Amino acid sequence: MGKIRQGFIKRVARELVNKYPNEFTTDFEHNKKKVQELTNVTSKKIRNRIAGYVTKLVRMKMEGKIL
Amino acid sequence: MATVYDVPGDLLVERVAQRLKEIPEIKPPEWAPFVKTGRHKERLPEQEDWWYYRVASILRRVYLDGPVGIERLRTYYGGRKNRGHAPEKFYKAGGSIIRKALQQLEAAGFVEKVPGKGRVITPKGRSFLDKIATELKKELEEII
Amino acid sequence: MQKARIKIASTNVRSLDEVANQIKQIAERTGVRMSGPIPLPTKRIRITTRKSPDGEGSATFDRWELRVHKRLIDIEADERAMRQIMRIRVPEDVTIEIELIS
Amino acid sequence: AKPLNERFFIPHEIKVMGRWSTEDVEVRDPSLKPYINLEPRLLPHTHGRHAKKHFGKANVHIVERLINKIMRSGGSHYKVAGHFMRREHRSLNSKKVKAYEVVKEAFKIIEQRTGKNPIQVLVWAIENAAPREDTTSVMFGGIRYHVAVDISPMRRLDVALRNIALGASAKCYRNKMSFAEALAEEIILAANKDPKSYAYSKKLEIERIAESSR
Amino acid sequence: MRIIQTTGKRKTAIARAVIREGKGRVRINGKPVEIIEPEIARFTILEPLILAGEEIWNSVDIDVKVEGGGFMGQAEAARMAIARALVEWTGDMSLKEKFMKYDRTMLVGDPRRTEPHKPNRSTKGPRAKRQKSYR
Amino acid sequence: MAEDEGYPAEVIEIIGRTGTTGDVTQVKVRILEGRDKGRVIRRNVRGPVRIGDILILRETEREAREIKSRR
Amino acid sequence: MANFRHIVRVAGVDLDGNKQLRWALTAIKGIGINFATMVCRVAGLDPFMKAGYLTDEQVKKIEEILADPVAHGIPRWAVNRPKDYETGRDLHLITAKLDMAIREDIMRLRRIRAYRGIRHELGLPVRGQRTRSNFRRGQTVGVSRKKK
RNA sequence: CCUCCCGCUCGGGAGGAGGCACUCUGGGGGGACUGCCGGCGAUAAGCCGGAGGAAGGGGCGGGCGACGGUAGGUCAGUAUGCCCCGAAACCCCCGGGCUACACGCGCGCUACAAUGGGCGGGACAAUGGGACCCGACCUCGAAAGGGGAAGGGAAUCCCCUAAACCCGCCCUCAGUUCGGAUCGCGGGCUGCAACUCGCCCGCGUGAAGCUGGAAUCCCUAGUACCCGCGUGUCAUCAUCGCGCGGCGAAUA
Repeated sequence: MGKIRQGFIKRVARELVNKYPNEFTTDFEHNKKKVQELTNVTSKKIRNRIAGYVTKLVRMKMEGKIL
Repeated sequence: MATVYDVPGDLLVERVAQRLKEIPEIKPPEWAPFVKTGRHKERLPEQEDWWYYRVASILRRVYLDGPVGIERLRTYYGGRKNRGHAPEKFYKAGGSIIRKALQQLEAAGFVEKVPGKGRVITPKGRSFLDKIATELKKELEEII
Repeated sequence: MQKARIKIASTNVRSLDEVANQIKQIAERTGVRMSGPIPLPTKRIRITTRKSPDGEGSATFDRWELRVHKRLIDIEADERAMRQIMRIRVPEDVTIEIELIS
Repeated sequence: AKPLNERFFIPHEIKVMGRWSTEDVEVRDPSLKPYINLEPRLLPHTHGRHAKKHFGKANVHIVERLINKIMRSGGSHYKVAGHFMRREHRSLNSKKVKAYEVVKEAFKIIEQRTGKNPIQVLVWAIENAAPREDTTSVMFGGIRYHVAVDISPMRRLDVALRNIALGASAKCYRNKMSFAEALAEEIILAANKDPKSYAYSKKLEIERIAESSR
Repeated sequence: MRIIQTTGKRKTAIARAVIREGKGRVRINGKPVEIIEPEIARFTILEPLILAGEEIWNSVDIDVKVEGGGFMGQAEAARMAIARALVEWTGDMSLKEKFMKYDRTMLVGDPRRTEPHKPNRSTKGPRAKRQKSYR
Repeated sequence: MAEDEGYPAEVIEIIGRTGTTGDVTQVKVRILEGRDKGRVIRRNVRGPVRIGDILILRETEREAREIKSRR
Repeated sequence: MANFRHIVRVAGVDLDGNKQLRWALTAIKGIGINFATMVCRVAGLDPFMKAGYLTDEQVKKIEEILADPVAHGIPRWAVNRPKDYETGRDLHLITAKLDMAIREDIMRLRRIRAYRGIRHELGLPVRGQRTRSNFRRGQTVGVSRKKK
């Protein structure tokens, strides 16, 4: 029916680009290696998402407006 | 250059069923088509072919299998019986056409009972077939 | 020597693998030749049940799993080299069968 | 049985159901060209799953479309070689498997009389069995109209094939018209636009009632 | 010669195929391609073998064993694997892209196979409810 | 048959939906036939119709329409 | 062929059609479709041909395989009634013997005062269970044996 | 390498050595995240379209159901407040009743034939269940079943045959060779015992029904539609309940 990423997923990717912004990239797997080591892996599927948002949060930080 | 493996089962069965009339060791006993037949038949047919197909299968099946039993060949045919409005179910054939058939093959030397408890082919049952399939597989390339 | 089969099953996943791994580690080094811990099937058991005690309206129906898993181990060691390896603690709740033939 | 194997040497090469070359016909109208799988190849059964996408049902082999709107009528009851049926209907209370035979024998019975590639008589029967205009009892703004609605090439095909497949089962009804026949004598006469096709009698009436109302 | 072992799986007919060089052998579960009774699902198996050519069909021995319930099921597992058996053989993108443009049932299986029968509210089939008439 | 006049019209834009049954989808169409050429008509098109589909118009004098709207 | 007729008379004066020999005897009450093909064998005819292609000589071979079938062959479960009313070994049933033998045994029970005979008079199956609402909307089974 | 068959001597097939490749089994790991590309949108959220790819934009199917309410349902599963019974509304027993029917309805099965029936042949599964229990195989019996007896407390044995399929043959649209109610008889099987009230097998019997008004239900894809298959409970009543795979869509 409809798609929207959860707020736990956005709380987490937002502060993870806040503390260590420069240890993140515009590759998917690398951030995904880093997210693994910083905050818990309650599972595998969520660990791809947070990582999916962090990549978009590095694309927007170049632009000038990041929400 | 042929096995029972190389010939379709529609052309193999009237060539072995004839070769069961011709040889002429296996034959119809009178009691077996009359009324000692397999489950229920919409009509009972007065055929030699009827006897010669129920056996022409039996030499192909013991080829494939090892210990092929009576309870296996009764249940291997495919066919049902009514209960009523309750839907039909799966039942087995007449053991009379299967327990005289293996024994008409056993006197012919085509089948033999092994010492492990079962039913296997002899060389004479195995050669009777490979010759009849060498004739069938040869004809299947001639005919467009 | 005497070829022994350790046939080891368990009702849960975590309990069966730790014993299978530990059995292949301690036996490895002594007077034992050991063939690897082979997994056979899960005879998953389905109990398929009516929830509601009224049997009324729509009744939602529980699916049940009992999964029992079986590792198997051949080993060439004595009856004395066998008990040394059967020392291990073992989860509750892990059946260990022993056939002995030469 | 030997002709049957010639029917296995011949589809190979490439041809539908054993001996109908898929090049014999062309789609002359540029309307029914992307909506029809005349051009692609060999077997209908395919199981290529459709309706997957927006038009995941246009790429369906014309004959496969035929088979399952020819398979349609079907409840509950039980079929097997036993005593045993009906359960597979006057239109497959059951499978596309014993359906595909009917359409094959109907391609055989429509080839026997006309003598053309039957895929030139059926594709000539699904551009004529479709009405060009339809009235929907459409109300918009709370105001009840019965209106000019023109038909889309996809919803054309469907009304063509379905009305062909609806007409035959009124005739096959406890009658010598076998669907292999009753379909083969519907497909010739829907190709022709004849006054004997229960499928070209609704085509017309649906345009003619819809012209009055406009 | 060579041995290139492949697989082909559609609706749980798993085809075990082997492609070695020889003389035009077509083996299915031990029997030649001739033993099958439906003409129809044969032609399906035959589709790829002409799209490439009889040239490569004659020069190579294909034995497959399709352990799958369906008659068309067996055929379909045979259609996907021959096509993959012939794309590994020659190696080129010409024979692969020529298959994909024709149909994706030569080189993709499914993403799905079957669904369970739901518990349901006392009736028969996964997706069905008891009939109502209490209004 | 005799033709009538087949007045081919290819749709240019799909404005929204009409019918209470919902059934009509109003599509704006551009004409490519030997008589008029170019005419912009807003016709009641049913069934699945994409952008760039072809629709044989039966009568050339039509244009039924009721409009609004997304916010 | 063996001399075309459309009506030859078999089993007394009751009529043999032009449908097929195996279906023409089924009608003659007492001979069915399995018992018709048991008397085609002993007599020596082709079973699948039309009825009425019979000389006079074939019509006599059937009437003596009927009077006593247990003399010619016909197994003692493949004959019509085996072990009759506790003292006949085997017999034959035909339109007159079948009609009488079944009404006799029913005449026997009503005098006996059983729960089978009065259960064939009120209007009911005896062992088929439900009389609860079946034969529904005024309807009826017709019990035994013929509404055509 | 070795035993068997066949042969046009080219070559096809089985067995055992041999080999863990493959299928598979069950434990772990990666892969999909609007990541990228275009368009719509406040450059945000999000929606649409595209490429690569086994798979895509809740991937897909389940479990997972808040505070409460209908004084919904069950004290006749258990737990339990209150009341009532005390040779009894206790207790034991045999037999009968729940399976009575002029009828009404609900939920379903089977069905009105040529997309068919007989007969034969051939190619195919999966979940599961199996010790007074599954029963190889051999024998007798027309069969239901009986006698003997291997293996098996289980990836190693058994139920087991799938069914739909297709090919050839016979048959040639009638209330019928449809359909199987009803009735006579012969016969097995479990239990003390199947008349009331079991199922099957054989012969005879052969009913209504030849596509159904008003009205109305179910469901959106490997789904429906369709075909068989298993299990529960369990001697025995299954046209039921739960669950499996085979064929495989319409419309949205």
